[PDB]
Amino acid sequence: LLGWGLKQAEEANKTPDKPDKVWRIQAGKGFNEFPNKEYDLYKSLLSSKIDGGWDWGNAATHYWIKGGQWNKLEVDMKDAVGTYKLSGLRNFTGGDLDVNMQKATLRLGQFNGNSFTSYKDSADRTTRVDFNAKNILIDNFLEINNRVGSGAGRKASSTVLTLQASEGITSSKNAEISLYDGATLNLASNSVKLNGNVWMGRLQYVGAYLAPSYSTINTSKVTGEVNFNHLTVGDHNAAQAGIIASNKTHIGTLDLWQSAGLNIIAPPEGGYKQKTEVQPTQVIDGPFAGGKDTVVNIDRINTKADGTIKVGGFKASLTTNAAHLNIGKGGVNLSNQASGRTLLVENLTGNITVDGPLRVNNQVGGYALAGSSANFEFKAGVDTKNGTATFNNDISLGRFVNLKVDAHTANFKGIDTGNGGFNTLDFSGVTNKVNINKLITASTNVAVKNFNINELIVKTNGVSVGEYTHFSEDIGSQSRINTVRLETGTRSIFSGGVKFKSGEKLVIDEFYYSPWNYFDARNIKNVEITRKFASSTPENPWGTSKLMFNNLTLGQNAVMDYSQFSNLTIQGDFINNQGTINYLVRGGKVATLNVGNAAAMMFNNDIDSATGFYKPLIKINSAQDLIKNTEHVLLKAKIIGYGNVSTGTNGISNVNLEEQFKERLALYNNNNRMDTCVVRNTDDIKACGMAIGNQSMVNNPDNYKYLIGKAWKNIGISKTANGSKISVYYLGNSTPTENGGNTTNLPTNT
Repeated sequence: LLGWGLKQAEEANKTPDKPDKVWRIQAGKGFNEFPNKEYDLYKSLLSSKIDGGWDWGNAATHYWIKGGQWNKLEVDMKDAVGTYKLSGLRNFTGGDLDVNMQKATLRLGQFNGNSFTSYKDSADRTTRVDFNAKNILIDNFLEINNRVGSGAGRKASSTVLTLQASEGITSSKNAEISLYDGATLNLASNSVKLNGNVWMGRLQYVGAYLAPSYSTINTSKVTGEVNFNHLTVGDHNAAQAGIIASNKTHIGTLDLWQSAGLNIIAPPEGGYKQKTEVQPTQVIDGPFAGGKDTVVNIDRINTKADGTIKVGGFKASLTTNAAHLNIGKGGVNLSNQASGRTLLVENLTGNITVDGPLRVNNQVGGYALAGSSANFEFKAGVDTKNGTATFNNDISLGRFVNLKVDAHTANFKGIDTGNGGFNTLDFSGVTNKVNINKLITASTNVAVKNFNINELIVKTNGVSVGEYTHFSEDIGSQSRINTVRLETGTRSIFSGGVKFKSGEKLVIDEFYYSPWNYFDARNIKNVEITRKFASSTPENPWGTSKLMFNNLTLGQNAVMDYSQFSNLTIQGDFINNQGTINYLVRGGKVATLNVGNAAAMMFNNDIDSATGFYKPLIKINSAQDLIKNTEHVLLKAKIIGYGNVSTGTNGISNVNLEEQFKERLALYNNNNRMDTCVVRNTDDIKACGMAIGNQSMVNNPDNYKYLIGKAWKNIGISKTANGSKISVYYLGNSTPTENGGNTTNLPTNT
């Protein structure tokens, strides 16, 4: 119940023991003159002062030093040369070796393993087994603080094993190091490279599923290259392992258990370092911050998961204070039983950089059942609050999976929740930015306070109801979406859709319509559109599209393609800047634009080189089937406040603003304008006569000289520009007179 940080800081600063009968052995002649001999260390040297035996009560074998388990043994070689091996010292209870072997290769396994254990006396002693070899070469299994026989008899207290090579501590492929509830392991070589299954935390007794089971591997002294290969924490219990690393730790596959933790600790910035009886000072450390150049390179994180069904999950977790935490191309697996398993890749004072696909039950899609909420969870820079959580690989989420990221800046490359649904894609802990690249949703519960998702596909979700993309908190004022693209829904019913809850502005740049999917824009008051705004099928749409807004404001050059197939509902002040709304008829009818409150429209002298005239402010294409002598409602309004960037038009003047509004509108037919016809040469007279349907100018283009440097309105088309209505009165496609009227000049603002 203490947790690992208390237990390690309590086991770190201890006096070794008080041993009586400190035996001493010095290797004399014979050893220091054969550099290749391949000795044996127990039988030729150590067996003088270590006796075997049997423990009455659960034995296989038994070992101690001499006269009980409270007797220190030194071995002082310091010049012996060869290769030594232990090869079978099993269930050593003993206490306080230190085999001192400079220039002597060791080998802790040959055809048989080793073990180093203590016994729970009334003194609760450790064993402090040390080695000081040149190479070590584990080469078969070694278990630290094991069970001696089977359960009964005397119990096992903590222990410490120290390995202190000066050239490397390697391991064979089948050499399973496995250290248990009290066990630690100090390494002090350079270039530790354990190629075998290191196993921190393991069932010490056969049924004790509720043991605490701490463990520690302290590779702090390693001046070289720490390199594990297959770390495996926890076995059917809630183990809390820990590694005190040395600011570069490449490990291979990591296999957490359901409820097993891990505390990889980087070094600090500058590196490490009757009668009243006063105990010595117990220095104890809280969670500090690693140095600048601390890296922890895990390359795969699996999770082994079977067993019970608890009221929650079990929350596998790992915790790091390094300045970086890279996760390699293997990605993240998560095995999921009936309840919802949970992973916490937490980083206290650093970053997180995942470079692999998030799997669950070892595939990329990875469905789950209803209660089984497979919950990924990432924490980048909790205690310094300036840590990014970059995902450089395209993640994909299936069904009942819930990513959440609580970082400073959560970059992404693409999130695809469109397959499964029911995804609580939380980001509420993110301080400012969430830079998603491409989001695909079906029924999601996105919670972002500030983002720029610069591409957004919104899928539908079949035929079910009550499921929709749902932004569940305040969008704020700095948000942005550079592309929304809805896709076509299902037949005759709104299954999918998007709705918001709060926020005030959302600078959308591009959009597409879709039949039977709704972009509900609840409670946001400045839904901005900056460029092109059309349908996903721009040639021939169909169906219904509830674009249930509450306000919008449209900037420069943003073409709209308003149709009868998208009831674009506005409850606020539709503010139109220099943006050309286009129309289409679909049977001669004109869909009105229902402004709720006010339609302020502000423009300028948008003179171009394409025409020489003002840019076409409102376009109505294909008005051939437009019903003549009939009011066509173009937009319902309440306040039309027109203006320019100055008081008067064409520079500065005192011209009223409502009359030139009929000049900039357009009625587009025969790939030309039936409203007016601004002419600068003789060739456009052909297309102009084809637009007005008159051959009287076609065969004789230069016969008419009222149109060079001039313009003319076709009379018989009337447009209202009063304070509350803009309408269409198509009543005549008249032939323009020569010198009678209905003619204007060029704008000429160049």
